Amino acid sequence: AKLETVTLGNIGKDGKQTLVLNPRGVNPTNGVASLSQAGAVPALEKRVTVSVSQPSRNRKNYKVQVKIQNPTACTANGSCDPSVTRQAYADVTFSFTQYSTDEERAFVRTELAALLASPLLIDAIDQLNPAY
Amino acid sequence: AKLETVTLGNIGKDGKQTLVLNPRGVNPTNGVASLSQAGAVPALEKRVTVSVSQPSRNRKNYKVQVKIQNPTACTANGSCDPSVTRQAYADVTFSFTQYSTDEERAFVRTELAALLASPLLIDAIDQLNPAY
Amino acid sequence: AKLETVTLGNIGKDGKQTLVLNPRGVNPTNGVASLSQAGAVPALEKRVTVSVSQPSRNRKNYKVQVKIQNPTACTANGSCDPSVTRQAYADVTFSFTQYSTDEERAFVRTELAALLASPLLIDAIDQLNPAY
Amino acid sequence: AKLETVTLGNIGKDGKQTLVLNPRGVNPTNGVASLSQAGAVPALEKRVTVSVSQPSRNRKNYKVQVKIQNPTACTANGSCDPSVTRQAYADVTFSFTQYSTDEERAFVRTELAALLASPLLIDAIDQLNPAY
Amino acid sequence: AKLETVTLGNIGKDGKQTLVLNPRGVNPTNGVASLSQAGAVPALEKRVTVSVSQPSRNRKNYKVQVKIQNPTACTANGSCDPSVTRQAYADVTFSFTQYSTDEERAFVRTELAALLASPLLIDAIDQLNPAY
Amino acid sequence: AKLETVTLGNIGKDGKQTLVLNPRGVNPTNGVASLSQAGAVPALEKRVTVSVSQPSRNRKNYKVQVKIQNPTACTANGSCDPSVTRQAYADVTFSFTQYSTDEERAFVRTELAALLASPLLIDAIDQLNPAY
Amino acid sequence: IQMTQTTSSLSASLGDRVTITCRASQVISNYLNWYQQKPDGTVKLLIYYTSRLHSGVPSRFSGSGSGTDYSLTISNLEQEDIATYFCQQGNTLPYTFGGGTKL
Amino acid sequence: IQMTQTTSSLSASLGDRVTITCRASQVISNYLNWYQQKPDGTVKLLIYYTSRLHSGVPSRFSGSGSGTDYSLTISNLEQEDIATYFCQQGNTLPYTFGGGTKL
Amino acid sequence: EVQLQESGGGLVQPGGSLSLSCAASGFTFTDYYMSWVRQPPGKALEWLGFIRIKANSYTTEYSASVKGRFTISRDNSQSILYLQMNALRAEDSATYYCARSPDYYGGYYFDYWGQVTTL
Repeated sequence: AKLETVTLGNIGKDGKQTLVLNPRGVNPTNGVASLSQAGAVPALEKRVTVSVSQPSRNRKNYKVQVKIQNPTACTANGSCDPSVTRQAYADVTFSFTQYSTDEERAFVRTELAALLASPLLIDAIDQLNPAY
Repeated sequence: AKLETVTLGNIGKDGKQTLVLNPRGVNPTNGVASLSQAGAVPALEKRVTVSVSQPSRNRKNYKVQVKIQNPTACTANGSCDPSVTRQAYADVTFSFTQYSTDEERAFVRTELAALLASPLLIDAIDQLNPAY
Repeated sequence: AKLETVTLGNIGKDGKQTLVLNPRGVNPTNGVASLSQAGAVPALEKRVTVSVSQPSRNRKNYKVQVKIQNPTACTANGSCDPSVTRQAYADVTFSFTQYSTDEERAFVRTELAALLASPLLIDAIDQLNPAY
Repeated sequence: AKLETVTLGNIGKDGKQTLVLNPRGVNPTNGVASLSQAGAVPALEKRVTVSVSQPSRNRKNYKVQVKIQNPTACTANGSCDPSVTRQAYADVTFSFTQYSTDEERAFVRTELAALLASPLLIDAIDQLNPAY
Repeated sequence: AKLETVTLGNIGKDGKQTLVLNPRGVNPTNGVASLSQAGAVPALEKRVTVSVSQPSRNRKNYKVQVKIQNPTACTANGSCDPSVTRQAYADVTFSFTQYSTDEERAFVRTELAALLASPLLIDAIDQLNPAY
Repeated sequence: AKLETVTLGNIGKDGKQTLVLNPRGVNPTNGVASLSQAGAVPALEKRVTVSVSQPSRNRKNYKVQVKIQNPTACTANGSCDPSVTRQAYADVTFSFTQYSTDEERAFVRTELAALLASPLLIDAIDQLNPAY
Repeated sequence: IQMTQTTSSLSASLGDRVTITCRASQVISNYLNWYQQKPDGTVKLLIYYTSRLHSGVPSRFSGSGSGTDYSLTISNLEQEDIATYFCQQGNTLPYTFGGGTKL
Repeated sequence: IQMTQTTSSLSASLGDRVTITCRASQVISNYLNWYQQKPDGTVKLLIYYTSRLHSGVPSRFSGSGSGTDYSLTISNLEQEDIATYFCQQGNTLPYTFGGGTKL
Repeated sequence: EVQLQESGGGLVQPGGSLSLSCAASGFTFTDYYMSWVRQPPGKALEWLGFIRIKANSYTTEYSASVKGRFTISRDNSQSILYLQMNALRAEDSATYYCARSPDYYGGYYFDYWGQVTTL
């Protein structure tokens, strides 16, 4: 996987907004690739981190983990720089054994992306009311 | 919303598979709504569990949580009925505040759904290659 | 150099087999570049991992290290998918100083590569007979 | 395996130098066969040691181990005998279980000897720079 | 971005010498990347290190840092190995805040790069004359 | 050389903004020279300082040093004077010995000036991406 | 959900493509459908996920739009393509239908 | 890597074997290739690991050499073996080609 | 029995653009790298760039002479290459060769060749 620019069209509630993300390199302590918002100022931009973890003597199986965060900026009065008011998170962790095939993991990925567009999840996430 | 049957077409690696899920009810003791695949043996079912928690005096945030479990089965040597060889998991969680509008939450949902089709996560999930 | 696909023809005991290896990336946490064989299940892959470490304040030497892992698989009685029966390992390490010219290092590399075709190591490795 | 003279032609960086190695007998404490450089003076020659180890109650599987070392001599001033300045090492350890066949171990040997001539290893060992 | 081979052209007082730097991998403990020149005897190589503070949600100050060093060799009268007589160093540091923009950082970069090719600094570094 | 008006041309991300720096005289206590931009309100000016260790007969190490700083203004909601929100700094240091030559110092200078216009550093400073 | 339709009568009958729009009160996230009621009485399904045709549609019909404003285009109109068209949302459990535009 | 070729024009046209050499600036560790460009325009691969032929070569062509100096011999030359010959290295990622010797 | 058929063609004045192709029916196309080789009249041949495989057009590399100017693309329909170019007739007068790129121990050579266009 080559870290490139990621363009996401037709996202948001109305299906009109886009999002262009630029790579920010891997973190050599923990191997987590990062991506941020085009434009920016740092500590006010939308971040996407992706890591992939290999089994060792501590953990038996593979683990793919995605953590995305994005803040809300409020321009205060008498100030020249906006501040972060609240933040919204999401983080997916996939766990797969060492004998899983390609079709299975593509099925889990595609099942999750298809479930994030069902009215069960549209009504669980946008409005915060569970299934009755 | 209301628990209905969720079909999911154009699923898989090629996009010519389907997955239908039938309601199984909402657990009273922890508030977890369930969907599952039709089958006799309970251990061989593909199941999706969703739950949104509200801020008590300990956590202060809204927490939406989805889980996906896929087992695989095989008929081994000297055995008649199949048994679960291995599992494939997925676990999404969203954390929001008490002042978050629905545009922020729908943006996070559709951003994650558009990331799960980008070639960065296709190569990071299906092929198990870190971003390099 | 740069991680490319490495084909290796005229391999094996007779010299009519090939082995292609695809890049898998460089690990950030320990600096280990990887090559592997194309396949769905991760446990059934032939994999080659190479890493060169530089002198810190504890070791003082340059250390090149190659590892080769080959598993073998079989479909046992009463089972459907194969599983790893046993492993075959190989582990080379080179240790050099800060003043070693490239002729010394290329001499050690081509000396080891010419020893691995001599009949002494053919009878010591393939037939498991000590030198007597 | 009969310990004989081992002639290695077309080695080195340019592919012109040769190397003739004479046997030095087995060491009866640990069974390690040895070979040295034709000519010599002792403690200034190029050495190759080869051992083959059998499983016991301490170790479960076979282990073939090769340790080669060669020094660099600098003729000092006012001295009649050269001294050892720096040394270069290499050591391969193969590990095989008790159920491995001939084709598998010949494959590991031939794979390692073929990997020591790829530009990945030519650029990892001669120049000391890893794969990026 | 991912470390690659950087070819710096038109260096020197006359403006015709070049430098070609190869990657040397990222130190995991502090996140410092390295590039170095080809040539035998690794102790006599020219080195460049680069180090950016890792992006976090709560980082108040981002810091970028570059360290050039150049050794000069002397084949001494009465020794085989060349040693390092003296080192030319250069340490460059950049310091930005989290609300800074992209054009401020680009302006500081190109300002320093255009100061280093001005007579005020090619008189003060090449000739060691203070500005009076 | 004597301090004069330095006109730096073709700065900025696009490469069309300029800077014109006027001398501000040499501090007697430490020998640090200053240059600064024209414009009213002297606190909101861009500054460059330069400082060479003074030549002596018994100096073992010569040290050259440059400090750029750039402030940004904010006309706050409810005040007459603009204040300084934030500072962009740059500290460059050079270190040479007494037996070093002119071409070594010129080589280090033009090497740093050619590194600062390379994609490895216009990606790491303008975008704050570490090299991975 | 109230599926309001604006023009209520489409007068074009030859040649160039025609555009028939709908509006939802809320946002319905591409869960919008399209129907065709011939004056014989039969009703046909054309488009179900705002861009996905039914198995007996010759791709003269095509839909687009997102958010609240959805649309349907008919390139190369013919004399068998004159009816009353209804759009309806599949997002929420009441499943209200639209008004109707008569060709 | 600069693949310099010395003689730049080989004048022999009958009988005995001919020797065409190349030189690399660095050492390329037998990763040297050979090519044949006929004046019709087609290009053929002959030798790829300095001694290993392609599947349609009648072994009149044969290569040797190691280090930097490589070579190609043509025993029993014929009238279909007259072209311009190019050598190029496969060791390093720029993959520069050679000058060319015209038969 | 492997040939290269599709050309594209074009005589593009400098400041314009041009896109080319090749047809590589056979040899199980999706397993080999694909390079572009050009020969200026006179001196020697030049190398343009290659593209990798992984059942997907995902990563390509170019030489330093044409970097940011030319783009190549692997269409996996059956066998289609691309050589979309920009600002040609300054020094880009050559004959263009698309070549299949195998290896041996990680060293890239070009076994099958084909002449398609000139510019």
